[PDB]
Amino acid sequence: MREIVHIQAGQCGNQIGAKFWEVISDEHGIDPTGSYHGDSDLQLERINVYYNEATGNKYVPRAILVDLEPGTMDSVRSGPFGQIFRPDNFVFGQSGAGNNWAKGHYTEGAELVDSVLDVVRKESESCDCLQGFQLTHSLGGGTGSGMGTLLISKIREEYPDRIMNTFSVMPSPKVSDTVVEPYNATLSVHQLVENTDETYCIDNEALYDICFRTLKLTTPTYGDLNHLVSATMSGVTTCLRFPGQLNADLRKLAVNMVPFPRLHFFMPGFAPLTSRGSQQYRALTVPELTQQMFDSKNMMAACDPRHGRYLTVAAIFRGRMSMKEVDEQMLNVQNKNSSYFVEWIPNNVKTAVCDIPPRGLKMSATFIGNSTAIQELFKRISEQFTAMFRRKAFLHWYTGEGMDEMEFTEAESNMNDLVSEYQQY
Amino acid sequence: SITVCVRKRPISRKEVNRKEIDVISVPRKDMLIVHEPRSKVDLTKFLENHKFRFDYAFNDTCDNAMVYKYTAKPLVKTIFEGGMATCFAYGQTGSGKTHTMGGEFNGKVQDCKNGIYAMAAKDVFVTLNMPRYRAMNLVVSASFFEIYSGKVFDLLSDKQKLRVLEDGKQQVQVVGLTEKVVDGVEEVLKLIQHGNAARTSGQTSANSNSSRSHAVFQIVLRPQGSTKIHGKFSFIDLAGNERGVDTSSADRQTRMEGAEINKSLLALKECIRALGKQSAHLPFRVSKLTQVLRDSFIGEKSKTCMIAMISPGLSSCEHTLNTLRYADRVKELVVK
Ligand SMILES: Nc1ncnc2c1ncn2[C@@H]1O[C@H](COP(=O)(O)OP(=O)(O)NP(=O)(O)O)[C@@H](O)[C@H]1O
Ligand SMILES: Nc1nc2c(ncn2[C@@H]2O[C@H](COP(=O)(O)OP(=O)(O)O)[C@@H](O)[C@H]2O)c(=O)[nH]1
Ligand SMILES: [Mg+2]
Repeated sequence: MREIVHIQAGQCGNQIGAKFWEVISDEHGIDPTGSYHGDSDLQLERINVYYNEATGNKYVPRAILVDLEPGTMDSVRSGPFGQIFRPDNFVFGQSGAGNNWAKGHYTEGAELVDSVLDVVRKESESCDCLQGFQLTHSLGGGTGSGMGTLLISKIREEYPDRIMNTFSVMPSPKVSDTVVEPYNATLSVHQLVENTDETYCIDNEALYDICFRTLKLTTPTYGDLNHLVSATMSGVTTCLRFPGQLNADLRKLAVNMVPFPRLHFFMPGFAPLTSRGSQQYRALTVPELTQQMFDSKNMMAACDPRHGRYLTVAAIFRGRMSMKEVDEQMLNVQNKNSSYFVEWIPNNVKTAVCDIPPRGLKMSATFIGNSTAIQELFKRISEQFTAMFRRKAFLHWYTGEGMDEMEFTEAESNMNDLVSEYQQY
Repeated sequence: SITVCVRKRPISRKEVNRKEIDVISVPRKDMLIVHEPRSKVDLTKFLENHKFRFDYAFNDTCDNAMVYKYTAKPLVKTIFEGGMATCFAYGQTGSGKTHTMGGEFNGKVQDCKNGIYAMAAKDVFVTLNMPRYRAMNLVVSASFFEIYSGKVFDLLSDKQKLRVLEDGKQQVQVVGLTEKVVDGVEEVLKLIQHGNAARTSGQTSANSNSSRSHAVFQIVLRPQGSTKIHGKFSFIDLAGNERGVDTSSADRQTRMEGAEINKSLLALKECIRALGKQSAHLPFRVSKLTQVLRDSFIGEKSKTCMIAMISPGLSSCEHTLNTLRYADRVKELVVK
């Protein structure tokens, strides 16, 4: 009825899909060996959303996990997050494309989609209503941006009636591998924007700027930043198995968050902002985190919310708390700041309270915003791309790999049109 | 006082099978443009145009009589004034050199009715029969060399090895060459047909009669009963540099003559530029081919006519710019 087939690819897709499962298996309280040990019926009726069925409180958690190089496939099968899922979804490749978007899309990456699409054709006929396709990948890599963007088109031309969202990861100059990728970026955005519905804009330019200043983690790893992004991805999908006053299914989330005919890159906020297990924090009071959702710093996308006029401000609350104070503290913003949220929607969505607390936080929150502050994550990519391109530098890594020189020009001009589309004030 | 002409040759049948692109255009009477494909640093290919201006330029549809009429035909009213005159055939190998000089390549045979040797030896005799010049009572005699492995051979006699000596008046004299006395034009065609049958040439599939030696044909104009020399017309068919892709089946014998063709032309390339600047010691005695060609450059009564031969295609664009640049340097020469 309300079934979800999940898919992910790439190193960043696989270094968060393990982090995605460990958070939701402790907020729902799921045993990592395959079983379940919980108490509430809030966490028990909704077991058919992601998961299959088997006897003895066991199942197979279906999510297509694929990359060509076998070093990543052997790194997400070690721990208790390894034996949780189906071994027949072990879909790997022969030769990993070395951060080449071209080999992951046309020459080599367009070979083993038939070993991926055959898995999706069997996880579709077993369900009864498929209510989405989710995707986690990096926007500037190899098969994470090559194969992960191609598998959208192979399913969208076969299941066009399904709302598709992608958990996007913009790259950054500070945390960087295969140092130059505005070529890998805008080729991965151009086929994304033309083929998706919802797009969560996560960048490593803001996930490193917070840790340099607020959390004081000056030199972290990917896994320290994988912890930050895996806390929001449970704060988003808590409106899928924990119902409330805002029954906020993904198709209903699609209609309630997309004003203009083209998709836009969502800029989520966060709860009070620490790492795992860190003390020295106050009680998570409701009127305090209103300033922590509308902060100019607490954003999961490096932007400027003081200038970006709000369009959709749907923020999901989690934890047993007072319903009266939630309704009052939101009215200290639109009734005082007419430029931050502006006049497009009468009675815009501003709350959805969940009672089940996350694993480690009591009375937390999850801000999900969308505004014209996402100009600056289009101008900083394009200015780093137009310096790459008006001298035709590093052009020969794609032209000998079955590409076209003038496909850059559309994907350049498609991004410049987005910025001029955002000055609708 | 050297006239320079150029002749683009047409494209063969085998070069159409390998899909060869023609880059040499002769749009006007005395111009030529080389279309050179070049790529920039960012793999953006562009095209260069190398203009040239000569005394006369030949198309690819011109026949050997038209090439004759503008090169060696004006030089017959010079040999009957006391001077001497030569003509070269300078270019890449396979570029139609012995097709112009020797004759039209009729497969297994050599149709010597064409060529510059026969058409001028005919035109000496018509000039000799005019009543203005019949009064001098001259005797036309013909000789015919071969320069192989740096040494001079002979082709009228079968294999007479020849020496290159010098008179006290600074005049090179090959001695002792065979100098038969020519009766008429039916006699001089018997020399050339017998001459080309004995010229040393390789045997392969691409160029089954490729030149392997620098053949020199002379027509000596002598007064009767004096044993002086009143005029000479010395033809020169070269062998042509070959260093592009000549790696087919070359044994120790093939590159023995192979590196000696290229050695003889570098000596010829240097004497052009040494005559270009002034007062330098003109290296005429490096190769014996340059010692024969001494009287062509610094002759006080010498009127030469170099015919620069050009292969048309794309793969020979490198040799083409090499060959055309020397002929422009040959044109810009003032000896005395
Ligand atoms: N103007 C022309 N028209 C038609 N065919 C030509 C022309 N010039 C040359 N050829 C042909 O080109 C082929 C090779 O010509 P050739 O005269 O041997 O070149 P080459 O430079 O003298 N090679 P080599 O003898 O070693 O110097 C022969 O089949 C000729 O008939
Ligand atoms: N934030 C974050 N970014 C990552 C992670 N892993 C990879 N990336 C980004 O993804 C890019 C590399 O893409 P990758 O998946 O390795 O390419 P592929 O393996 O050839 O498909 C780098 O620029 C990183 O910025 C991760 O765990 N966290
Ligand atoms: Mg020849």
